[PDB]
Amino acid sequence: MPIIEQVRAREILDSRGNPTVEVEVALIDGTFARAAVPSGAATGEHEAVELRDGGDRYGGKGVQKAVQAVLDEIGPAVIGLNADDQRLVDQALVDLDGTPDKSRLGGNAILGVSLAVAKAAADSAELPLFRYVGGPNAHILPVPMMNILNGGAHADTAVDIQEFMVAPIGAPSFVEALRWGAEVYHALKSVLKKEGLSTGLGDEGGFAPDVAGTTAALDLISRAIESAGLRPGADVALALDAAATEFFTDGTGYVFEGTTRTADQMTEFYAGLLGAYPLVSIEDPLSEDDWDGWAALTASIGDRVQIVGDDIFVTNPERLEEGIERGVANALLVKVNQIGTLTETLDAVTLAHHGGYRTMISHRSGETEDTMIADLAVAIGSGQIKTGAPARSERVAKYNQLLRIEEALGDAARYAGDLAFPR
Amino acid sequence: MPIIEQVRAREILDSRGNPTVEVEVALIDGTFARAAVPSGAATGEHEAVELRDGGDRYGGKGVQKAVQAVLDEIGPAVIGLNADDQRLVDQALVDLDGTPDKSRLGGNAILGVSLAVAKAAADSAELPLFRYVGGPNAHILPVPMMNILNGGAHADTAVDIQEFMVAPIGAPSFVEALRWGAEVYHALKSVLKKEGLSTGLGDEGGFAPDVAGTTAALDLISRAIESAGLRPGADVALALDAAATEFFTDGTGYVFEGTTRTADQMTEFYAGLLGAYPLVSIEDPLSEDDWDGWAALTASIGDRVQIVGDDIFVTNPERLEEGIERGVANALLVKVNQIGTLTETLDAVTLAHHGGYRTMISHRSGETEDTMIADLAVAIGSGQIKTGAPARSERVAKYNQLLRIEEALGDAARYAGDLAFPR
Amino acid sequence: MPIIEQVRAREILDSRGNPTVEVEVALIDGTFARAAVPSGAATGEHEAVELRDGGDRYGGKGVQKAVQAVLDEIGPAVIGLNADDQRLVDQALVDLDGTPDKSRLGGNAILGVSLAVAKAAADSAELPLFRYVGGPNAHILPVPMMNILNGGAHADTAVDIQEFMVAPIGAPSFVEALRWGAEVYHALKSVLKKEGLSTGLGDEGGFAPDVAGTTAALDLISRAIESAGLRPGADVALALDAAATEFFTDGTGYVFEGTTRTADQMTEFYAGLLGAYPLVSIEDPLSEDDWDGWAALTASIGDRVQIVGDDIFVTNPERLEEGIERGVANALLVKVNQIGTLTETLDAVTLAHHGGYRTMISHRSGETEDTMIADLAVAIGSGQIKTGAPARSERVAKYNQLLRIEEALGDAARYAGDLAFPR
Amino acid sequence: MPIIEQVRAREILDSRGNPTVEVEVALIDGTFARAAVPSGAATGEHEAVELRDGGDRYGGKGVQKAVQAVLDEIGPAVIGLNADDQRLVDQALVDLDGTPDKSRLGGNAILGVSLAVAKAAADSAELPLFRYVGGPNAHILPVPMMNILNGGAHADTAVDIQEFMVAPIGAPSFVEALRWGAEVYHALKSVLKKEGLSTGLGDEGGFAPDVAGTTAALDLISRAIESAGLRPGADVALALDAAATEFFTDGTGYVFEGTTRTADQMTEFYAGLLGAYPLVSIEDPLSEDDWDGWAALTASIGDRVQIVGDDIFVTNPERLEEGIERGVANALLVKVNQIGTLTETLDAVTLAHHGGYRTMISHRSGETEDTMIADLAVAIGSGQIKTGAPARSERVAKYNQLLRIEEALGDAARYAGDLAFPR
Ligand SMILES: O=C(O)[C@@H](CO)OP(=O)(O)O
Ligand SMILES: O=C(O)[C@@H](CO)OP(=O)(O)O
Ligand SMILES: O=C(O)[C@@H](CO)OP(=O)(O)O
Ligand SMILES: O=C(O)[C@@H](CO)OP(=O)(O)O
Ligand SMILES: [Mg+2]
Ligand SMILES: [Mg+2]
Ligand SMILES: [Mg+2]
Ligand SMILES: [Mg+2]
Repeated sequence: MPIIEQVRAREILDSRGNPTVEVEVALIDGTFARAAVPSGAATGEHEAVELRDGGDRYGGKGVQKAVQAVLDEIGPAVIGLNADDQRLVDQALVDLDGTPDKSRLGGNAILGVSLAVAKAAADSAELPLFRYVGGPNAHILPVPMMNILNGGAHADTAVDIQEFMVAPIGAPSFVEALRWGAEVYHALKSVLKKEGLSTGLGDEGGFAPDVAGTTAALDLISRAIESAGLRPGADVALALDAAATEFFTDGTGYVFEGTTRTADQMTEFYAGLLGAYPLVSIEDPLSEDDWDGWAALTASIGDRVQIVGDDIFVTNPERLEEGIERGVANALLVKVNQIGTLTETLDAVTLAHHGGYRTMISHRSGETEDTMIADLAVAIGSGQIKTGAPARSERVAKYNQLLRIEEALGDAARYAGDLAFPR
Repeated sequence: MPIIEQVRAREILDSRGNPTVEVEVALIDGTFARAAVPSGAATGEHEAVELRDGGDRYGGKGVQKAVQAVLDEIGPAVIGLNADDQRLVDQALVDLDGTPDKSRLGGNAILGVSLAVAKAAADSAELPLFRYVGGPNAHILPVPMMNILNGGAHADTAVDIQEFMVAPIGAPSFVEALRWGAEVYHALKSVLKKEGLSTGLGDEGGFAPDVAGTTAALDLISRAIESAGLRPGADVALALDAAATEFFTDGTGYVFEGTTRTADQMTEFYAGLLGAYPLVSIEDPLSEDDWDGWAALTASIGDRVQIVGDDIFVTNPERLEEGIERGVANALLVKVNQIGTLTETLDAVTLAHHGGYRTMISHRSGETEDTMIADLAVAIGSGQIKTGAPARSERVAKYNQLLRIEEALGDAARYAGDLAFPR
Repeated sequence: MPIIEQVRAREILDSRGNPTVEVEVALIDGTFARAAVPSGAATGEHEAVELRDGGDRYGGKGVQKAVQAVLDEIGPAVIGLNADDQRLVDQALVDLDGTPDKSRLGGNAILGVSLAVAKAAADSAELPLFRYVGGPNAHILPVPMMNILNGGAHADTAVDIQEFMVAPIGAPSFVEALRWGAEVYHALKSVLKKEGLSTGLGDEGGFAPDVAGTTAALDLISRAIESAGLRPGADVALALDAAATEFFTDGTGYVFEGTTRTADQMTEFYAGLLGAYPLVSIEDPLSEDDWDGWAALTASIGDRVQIVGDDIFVTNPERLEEGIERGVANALLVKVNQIGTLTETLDAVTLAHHGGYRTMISHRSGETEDTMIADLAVAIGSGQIKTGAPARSERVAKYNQLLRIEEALGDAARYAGDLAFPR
Repeated sequence: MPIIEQVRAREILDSRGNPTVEVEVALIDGTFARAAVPSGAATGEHEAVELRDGGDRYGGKGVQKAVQAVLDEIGPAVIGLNADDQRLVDQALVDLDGTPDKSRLGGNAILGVSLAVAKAAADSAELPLFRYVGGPNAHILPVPMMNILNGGAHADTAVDIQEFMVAPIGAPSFVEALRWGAEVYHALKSVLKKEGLSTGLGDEGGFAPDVAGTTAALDLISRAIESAGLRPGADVALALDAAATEFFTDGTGYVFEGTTRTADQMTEFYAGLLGAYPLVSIEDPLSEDDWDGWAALTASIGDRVQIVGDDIFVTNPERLEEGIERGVANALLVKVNQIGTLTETLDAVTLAHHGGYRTMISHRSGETEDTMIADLAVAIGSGQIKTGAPARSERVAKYNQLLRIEEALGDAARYAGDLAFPR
């Protein structure tokens, strides 16, 4: 039987070189699964507490504290439970911690176990992770949202918008879809060389040049698309993570490209681009708690584009429900480590999906070699994934895993294609 | 490995005493699963072709024809395939048949194999059917929609509306929820005795008295609710399957309670009841192809009540998509045998769920001892099921299986309760 | 038994976003191993032929050609052989190709199989890859040579020397050793910020600022070491890959920092630094075929520093033997993909090790999520590894795997420390 | 799993008829391995303490004392440990003893367990001992150094030099190599008969005639080579173990063939022979602690011949390191029982091999039916073995095991041939 028999945990380095939690689970039937926990550069206020060691080591960013929680407290608590009772294991961890924000054991320890338990469950079931999580109907390969020009907090550059990504919605398959993104990325490299701009990479592996403004970046991407013999829009669409939390002052407003601006001021600018450019998606265009601004933007342009809530929802059913009720955004960015457990994440997906909202499975600035979200994207049938550029193997590894799932699925597999966005 | 090794099929009797298809699947690892196929009394035009033998036997309702298709054609075609590649097995069956409406091998043969393969997959995975189909997050026990007064085609009575059902939305758990329905049903029995009306059962095990009109029935149910020491609405809500296809004349209109009436005429009457009674759901209030009428009813009262499409969608993504586009209804009645495969069914659920529509897993007038839909309701997290009265074990068996799933889930389990209907 | 039963191969993306070969091997005992093949940005002339597709796809850098070789030719050839007869499998592949430079099937296909077969062997033996390859005595954790400032071909910058790396020789353990490098890297980030220089990353995840000269870079690294509260030399030493092939003109000489210079000219400059800075290692200081220059440099400063042959030996026993005979260099850079097989690599290690030469296991500019070389470094007991910065998970993943091996080894484990370099 | 479950030990007779330690190890997975411990006639001062019983039995040479140590102390200490964690098991034994020279439990008990554990590890891994110890690259069959004329302490004759051996360096394979030695040995038998000299065997199974001097012996061997239709040098080379410890007086000098002589006196004589005869190797030409003499001999003739350290290094990394530093000898004679553990032995090999020194795996005057060193020679890829004459099955058994390894390896196998000695 798949009965949890051993829970070990160790400290490893994420893609930025910062420590994080890796968890290992053994079942009485000799199953061995391993899950590693990502970390965002700038984390939203309402995220689950990341338990850091503090002090001298790794500039206080150590997670030995979180590792001992797993060995000392969680292991003893879940050992004896059944690995395929995810909700019961997840509820035990949540109850063991006993805090709203998972501040006792840490979301990074809690999730470490949540994910490792899920992988062990699927190995023991002799099912690939996407098939076990999403059932036998898991088959929709997602549109890669590939962040090829990096700004905001993932770059030490003076670019305001955090992510500029390409969406090969026109591709007939994932294998072609991934080729297109790759081929556009390499094109952009040459474009940036031609214009004498920087090709040093940011955190998610996009190029980090000191472009003048938002227009200028999108123009360079469009060039790159065309240079790669693809048509902007129909073949390859555009997307943003504005991340307007990281350039919003509590109460005051948004300090954005010279002029400190209102949500309505901003809302006009975003509408402008929908005109100029082939944008299918805009994420965190306004601040985490600027609830008024989002409703107006959503009311204004929601018919015309996909609006993705990241820091406003922090993958939280509580925050998401308020959103749905107030008609804030049409899509949820899904980040396991924001909420802290797999079941809390899927509850969030389920709420969004039942509320007619789309979902986009997301990585963090600090990723590991873990490919968990690759399977999660297909399992939940989101048809959209944001796991960074076609550069840096903490991003690429997910795309490689998506290739494998597509292979495994054979004729069963369908690429979400342009069906991901009605508008 | 879970590789299909043997496919046998035989003819059995459904709950009406009519033959139907039962399928058995063996995997190379010695897994043995069995699935039986239901049949509706009056089937919608756009349903999958049920392959009947014709001739003298069982008044032409034999399925020996369909049984040989399984032995002779399907067995040889799927043997060697992997049981947990549901979509690949389902696609092979669909391609082998090679017709739009599954008229070659018959939906009843095709589905027989589709479901048996799915059950074998789950046994081999050592997972309960709901866990394998819906993943580890399957936990939402559905609200039983219990049809305790039978009219229309399930009764040889002069009652116009086909189904009158009770919805114990107020119950804290499924185990209590099922008790309430049972206790209300037995109360209604005594009420009908008191009023000297009939307690002979219809097809779905509801009482089939010759009540004057629609009002009169709902009044008797309300009595019964109150007599059982429960509060109508808050504890126990009301629901209908109008089945207005079975009393609509192509082009003319709806011959309903004396007066042949327009969709707008009808629409006024339905709105009337929402006022008089605590209705959470109304199903097939207008005809299968009366596309104009549904839009007006949906526009009119859709804010005020759940509108369920049965014969208008026949569990067909094609028909459902047109509905969503034309804003026809807010919920899909899910019937595996209308569409013909498990994967086609789940595609339909997925379309509805992504379009912000609710889903209600449904039985047929002709049911078997099969409890498949009990698991399917929890797997898809619909939170609503219509599997008939708390009488006749072709209905009860599903409720017994729902009790078992609730047990298995323990603290994980949550009863959909009043969360199934916002309004 | 561990008898090769299935060989599958697919095309994936390396860390630059370029396609490469991934191979999967199944044994009759149901073992499943996967190995992925790296690729260097600028490859030495004498490396094994990388079989590229050419044409439009991935700017001609596709490897579908190589994938079919595996499926069509290699699979049929090795299936039936014993996975733990590495030399026999490797010899079969070499003979099947039948060319000096592996130009028929491609080193990238050949090696794909060589490595996958080795991993399957170790799984079947129930041994970690390092234990199976290096026997029960494999225990020496290597000194991480961490390339934290990137120039040459891994950067679109005007820096002449390709790699600037830090060597935490003073650390008591790998776990501390990796912390030091990480902590120094993050320090350098802050230093570069302070000096207003670029922190956009190069191919191996080092910072790619447009530093004036070689001195200036080494000075910034030393700052960073000191800023991290470690002592340059005793705690953290310095190392270079000059990669003088990529700035040498056939017959003419080396175009290096303004002045086109002789091997003797260069040799004086390198000796200068040994004075100024705490350098333990200098790699490819002169050109691949500049055999005369290396002897003089080796004669001149070989007593004073470790000289590492990369492109001069291309992991080739043939090239290495000439070197040993002519007393060219004191160390071999080991790259599996230069030579094409695991056994050819180990022959090369064995020649070097028996000739009193040290060995440094190396990655490529294009790496995958594969951690194979992490195990290989410990198995061969080199005590030195170059797998890039503590940034980008195609580098970090190896360091994470080295942490795991150190854990597994417990008290058995010894960190090579300052014992890696006598001088 | 390969977890040590039982350690039994018993007293057996070596090839001289003296008791020694035999150890048996059982793993929880029902693996059964047996290792027997050799003993040298005259042991170097710096060897590990051989724990002898003393008293009446076997003239005090009993090892019941050592057997009880295994049963009473070591068994309980290592039971529960993992057999393939050699270094951890070896370190436990070393720590349990807790003395520099293994004088508490005895090297003969300690090693008994060290070797038995290693064999059990390899059985459980389902790998031949050479493959498990040396990894998949173990393939180099060693040159047999066959001691066919015995003097010194292995003979009750008046011959000064201890070993006169033949080296079939010219052979194309081990199977031919062993034939040549055998055929030369039988030839020497006939030569000795012709000259009316003795053919009674010494301890290692070489002929023990009372030859006049060192020249006279080498002349008889050369005759024998030629009589066997092989060419001295190119086909069959010559080698000595001078064993100058057993004819050196502390402080005074070496009493050798009439004249008590200086290290420089001796050094001239050895140089003389290199001229007269085809010698590839000379072992313990000077005394164990005569550190000055070895440096001069090594400086003098080290370019011209292989110098093997036996009693000077006693297979001790400590003693070997001093040697390497002082440039004493170019090769290490490897004897497991001198150092006391397999891991301490391999550390010694590793030091020598990384210092550019060759290694020769050696037996003892007192050998058992054990063939362990046959595998060890191939695992460490020494390409040289000294396991005595082609007579007496305590020698021959090793050659028979080398034949089997060569068979197993097939085309993988390479005979070290004349590649063992550059000079
Ligand atoms: O803004 C976001 O969506 C994420 C990137 O996936 O940012 P961070 O990981 O820094 O929280
Ligand atoms: O109208 C319906 O929903 C069904 C009852 O489940 O009717 P029939 O089975 O007769 O098609
Ligand atoms: O020069 C080197 O050693 C390598 C980096 O490991 O370079 P490339 O991978 O580009 O050949
Ligand atoms: O001198 C030696 O090398 C050995 C023989 O292998 O001698 P003894 O076994 O007597 O120590
Ligand atoms: Mg954001
Ligand atoms: Mg109906
Ligand atoms: Mg180089
Ligand atoms: Mg000796």
